[PDB]
Amino acid sequence: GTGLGEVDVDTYLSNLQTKTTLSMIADGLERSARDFDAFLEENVTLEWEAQRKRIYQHFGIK
Amino acid sequence: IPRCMEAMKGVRSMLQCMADTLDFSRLSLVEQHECLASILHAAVQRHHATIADFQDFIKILRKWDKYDHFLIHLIPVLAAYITEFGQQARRLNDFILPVLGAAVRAWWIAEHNDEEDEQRTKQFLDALKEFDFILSVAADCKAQEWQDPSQLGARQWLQRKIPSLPSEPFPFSHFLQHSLMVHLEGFVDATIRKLRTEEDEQRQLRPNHEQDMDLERFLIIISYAYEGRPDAAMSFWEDPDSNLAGFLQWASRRASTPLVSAFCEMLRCLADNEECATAAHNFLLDESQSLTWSQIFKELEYFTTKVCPAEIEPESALMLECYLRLIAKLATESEIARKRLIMDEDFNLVDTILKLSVGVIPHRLRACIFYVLKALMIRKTHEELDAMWRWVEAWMTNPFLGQTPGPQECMEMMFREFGTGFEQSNAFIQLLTTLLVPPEGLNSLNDSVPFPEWLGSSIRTLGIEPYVDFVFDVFANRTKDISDPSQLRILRLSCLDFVMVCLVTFNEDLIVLGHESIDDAMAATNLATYVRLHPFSRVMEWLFNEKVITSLINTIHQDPISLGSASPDSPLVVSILRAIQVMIKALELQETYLHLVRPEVLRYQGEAGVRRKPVANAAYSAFEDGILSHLSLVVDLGKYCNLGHAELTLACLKLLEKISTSSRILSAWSPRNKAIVQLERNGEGETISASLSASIMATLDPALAASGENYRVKLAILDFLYACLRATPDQPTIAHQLLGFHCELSKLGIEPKGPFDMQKSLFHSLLNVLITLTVSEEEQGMRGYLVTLKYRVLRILQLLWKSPLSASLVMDELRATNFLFHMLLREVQIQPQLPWDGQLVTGCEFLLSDASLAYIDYLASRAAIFEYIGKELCSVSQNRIPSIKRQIFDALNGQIFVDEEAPLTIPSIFDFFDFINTDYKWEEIPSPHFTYLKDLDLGPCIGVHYDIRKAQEILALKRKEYEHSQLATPEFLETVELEEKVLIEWLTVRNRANLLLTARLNLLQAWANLLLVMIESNDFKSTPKMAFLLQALQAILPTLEAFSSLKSDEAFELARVAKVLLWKLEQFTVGNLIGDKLFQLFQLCLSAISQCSGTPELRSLYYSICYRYLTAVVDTRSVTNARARTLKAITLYGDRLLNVICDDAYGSDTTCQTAAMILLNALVHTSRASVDCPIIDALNRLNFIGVLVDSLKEILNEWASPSQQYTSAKLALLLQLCQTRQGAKYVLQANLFRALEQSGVFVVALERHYALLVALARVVGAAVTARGAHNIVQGRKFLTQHRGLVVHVLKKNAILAQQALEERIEELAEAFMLLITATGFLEYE
Repeated sequence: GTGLGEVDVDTYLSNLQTKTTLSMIADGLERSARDFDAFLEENVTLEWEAQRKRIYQHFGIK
Repeated sequence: IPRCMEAMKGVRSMLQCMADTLDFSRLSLVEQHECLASILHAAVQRHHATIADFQDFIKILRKWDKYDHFLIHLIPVLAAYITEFGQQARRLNDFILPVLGAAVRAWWIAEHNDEEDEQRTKQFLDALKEFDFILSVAADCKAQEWQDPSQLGARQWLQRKIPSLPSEPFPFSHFLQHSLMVHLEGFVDATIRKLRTEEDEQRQLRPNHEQDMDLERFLIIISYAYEGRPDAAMSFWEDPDSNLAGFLQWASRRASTPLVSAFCEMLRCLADNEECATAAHNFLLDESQSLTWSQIFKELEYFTTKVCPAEIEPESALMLECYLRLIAKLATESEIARKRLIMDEDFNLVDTILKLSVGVIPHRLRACIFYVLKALMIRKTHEELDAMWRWVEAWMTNPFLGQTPGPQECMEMMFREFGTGFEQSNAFIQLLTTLLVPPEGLNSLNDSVPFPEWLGSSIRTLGIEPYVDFVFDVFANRTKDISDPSQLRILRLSCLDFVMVCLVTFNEDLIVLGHESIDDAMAATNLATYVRLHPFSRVMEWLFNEKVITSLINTIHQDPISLGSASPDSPLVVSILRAIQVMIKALELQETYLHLVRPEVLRYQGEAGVRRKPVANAAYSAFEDGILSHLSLVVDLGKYCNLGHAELTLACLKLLEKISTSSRILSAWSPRNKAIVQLERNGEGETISASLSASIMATLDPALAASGENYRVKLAILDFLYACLRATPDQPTIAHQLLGFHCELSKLGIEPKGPFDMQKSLFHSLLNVLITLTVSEEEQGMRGYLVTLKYRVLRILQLLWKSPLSASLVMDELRATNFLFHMLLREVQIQPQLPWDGQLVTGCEFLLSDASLAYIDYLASRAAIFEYIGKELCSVSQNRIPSIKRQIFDALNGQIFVDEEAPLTIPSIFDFFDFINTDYKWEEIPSPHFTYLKDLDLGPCIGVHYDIRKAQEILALKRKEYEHSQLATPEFLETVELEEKVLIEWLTVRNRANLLLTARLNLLQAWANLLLVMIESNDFKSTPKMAFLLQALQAILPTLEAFSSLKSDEAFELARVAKVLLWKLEQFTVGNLIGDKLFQLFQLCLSAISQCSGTPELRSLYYSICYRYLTAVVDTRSVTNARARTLKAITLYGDRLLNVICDDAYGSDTTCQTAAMILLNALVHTSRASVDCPIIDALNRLNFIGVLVDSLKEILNEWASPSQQYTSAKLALLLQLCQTRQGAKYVLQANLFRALEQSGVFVVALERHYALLVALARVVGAAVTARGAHNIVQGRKFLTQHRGLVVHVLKKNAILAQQALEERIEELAEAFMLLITATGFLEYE
């Protein structure tokens, strides 16, 4: 208990529990974003990738 | 033989030249000489002694000059020579300080024996004229160092021309005393009509010149000889016609005052057993007249009238003293004698001796009367108790200046005269003590008041308080007048014994019961009557008086060398022991007294108006306040622990425990610190630490294990240390000092070169015994006492290294000593077949045997060990990366590489995980029938932890209560006894069951934390890591799946270790068994969630487990089969599981609802990956989507914050639902747009706000594009009603935080563009 970072075993493994929970939160967010990205990639790749952007490039002020 | 003579002569020459380390040398050499004399008379008793060695020995005696112990050592040798030899006999007869020679002549004449007989008589009387030596030897040889007050002066009134032996303390051997008394028995038998006639006629003719008083000396020789030996004294009572019975009939015919005194002393010594006492009692009954009880009581009456100048002659006073001593002996020894004497009016013992006591008589005669009364009341009945108390009342109240003296003045006179002298004081106080001993027995229910209640009503004498006040006034004020230390110690012993007999009979259970929740329940008339009349009320008051406290600590504080060198049974030790015991009992019953007794007494005395002198010190609000002033007490106790007296050591240790635990004393001593500096005054703090260390490393006796003096002292020391450390743990105390730590102001260090710094202190002694003890014996596995001992030591160490002050040092020293490796080495693993003191576990039925405690203790031991390991590993890992982690991990795997050739094998940590075998079913125990006493209350008794003492007292008093009513007493009683035993049996079982469960949970928490620290803090590679986690799963899973139904506390620990294990994630076999175990876990988690088990936190862990098992494991024929069986398992439970998860969402717990939201998201995702979804249909039926859309309202209020991530998961679930057709439909059906419009929702903070808008826009877009043209109108209205915002974003999109924000803007622009084109807002223009 003299090197920087030394903390009680209680704090050490409780911070572990919190770390695992936060990693779960981030993992779920990441995969959700990617799974969604894959959904619209399926829907858009089938046709009109550039036409869909151009039509509103024009409708509103470019 | 001659070599022995030479050795003895050498020893004597050495001891004589040395006198002209040293004391111990003199003692050892005199002991050697006594052993040599013992061996010499042992040989002479055998046929080896020759004819010449006899002459040589008699020649050495002829040459002997000084009366010394060495001479006494040779008396058995001479007696054996004379017995063997005494033609050879005649020659040796003729062959035979001067008094020695005379005694030798007399001995031979008695052992070997008309002209011859005349010569024998002539020379025998010549030797006698010149017994005094024989008597002086018999007395000096057997001389106990402590004087018995009951027989003072007895056998010590004859003129002794012999010179007193020197002052050297050479104590004779017990066996040598026995041998000499055997030889004197033979001499008496050999010797057994001219002496009596000569001496008595010489007395009458010339009484002024007393001379030739040898027959009395002979009787005292008989007394000393047959003393203590009733088996040998039976020769006087075995046969009536024998010569010994004839001698007794002859010596008792005539009554010459000195001869009668000697004869009564002889009887007192002979009648030493119940049979010998009954025989003597019968002799004096006579049912040529011998001395009978009639004559004795006649003379008692005669002298009684004489005293009331008119003062008894010294010889007559001695005669009376011998009479009363013989009375006391025959009364204590025999029941028949006491019963006959106490109330056979013809004798009228009590009345006559009381009258004699009133008159003017010596201190000793009055003391003898008191001792006779004590003997009459040693055993008694409540009827005899009342009778004796009535007679004492009449004798104290009534046995001139004005008209008359009152009765209370009479009692004050009686009390003031007594206590001035030592003998009167001791005898009277011991009589009082004996009277306050209930006839039933000291330790019993003790409902009654020890004395008759009416002792006070008459003449307003306040019951017994006068007698208690007298004893205390003697103990304090009038004991100052005593000078001889031995008498002072005996008197203080008697006083403290009186105080103890008072404080014992006070049953506090009755008082606490009556106060919390009367007439007939207890044998006493009323509860308040028992409270006030009992001496306890008064005794406690005294114990608060300063003089009493001073006298106590004066009794305790004595000379240490004289104390240690004294006998354990001598008053010097017993007095200190009783003083300590009085202090302990005061500290115990203080709480009862101050709150439940003192108020009642102060209220009754005000109501009744009566009053008495208040002796308690008004400044002392608590017993402690009186002893904390002078600190020297703690030093004395610690030093006395070193004297090797078991009882005294234990008492001192318990008193130290209570002195240090109390709030008052600790508050007064340490606001540097008094107790420590006091132990440091003359360097005592170290010598008692050393003594305690040697005490806790003393050997043990396997046969005497639980009841072992060394073992009990060990437990006492450990209990003292633990109790002192538990109270005030974060500050230095007595225990910390005694262990070896250097105590600075609120800081602990180690003084260099001291005991601790060199591994010699008490702490290292604890470690040594802890690592070297072999807990499990081979024959009977797991001996309980060693288990308990290990627990005591481990909990001491645990409290030590838990506190922050001690932590650092204790942990460092434990690491330096390889403590862990030794512990893991000697820790046996539990198995079902392992017998605990010869008893298998066999489920709940094992808790009742004391071995149960051992099991519990061992669990605690295990827990403590594991806790250290965890800390150690963690503390090793964080500060640096030494090579110790490798050793720790190897030892946890069953290998220690301290020895390089072969690493010893230990059960692996997972093999150690055997304490949980749920087959026992400890928790579920049956409840008894209780046909009788069906609803006997257990309120005073008290998770639920009963106090069996109060329960048992309830049972006892309820049995008495029921007995009094008299309803089926003779027959139905046996069933009541059975009921009582069944009840207390079940209570103990319930207490131990609850304690075992607590220990098991605590051990499991320790084990789970240990494994958790291992998992994170490790340096494994992948290949060993996978197999390591497989072992972990193999260990924890069978429990977590089978026990999920039982309880929750353990399930939480096992569930979270499983969670972290799964989250921190040849090769095929390992990975397959892992996936197999992971599927087992998934199924058990599903089964637990479907049954709404445990608290929301355990369900959050389950949800985290299930979420990752679906996100990573399942998500290629193997993958398809895994997904198929996973969906099968989910569908098996179906609606219930989804119902519980949806209920958990939007709930009280913060993380449970978040985990449930994320789990539902993963569920629907994995069900889609398998055009609709059944999980989404179920959610729609359970109204989860409805309430979810509703919660979308007021979303601005909710939105790193926990609520922020919960909303993030909530919106992610909404998005994943709106992806599909029917999902988006069910979402849209429940007025989604209205919900989000009512919400009014339309660098890092801006990034989070844009992320919320992105999530919402994505939900809207997915829902619109999913179903079709039924909601495109809603999308057009949403874009037109919130236009400009879309323009703002699309114009904007066309360092780290800035890149994140710009990406979020790009995503929001993409979302609005997607919604626009999918809805066709261009077509509307």
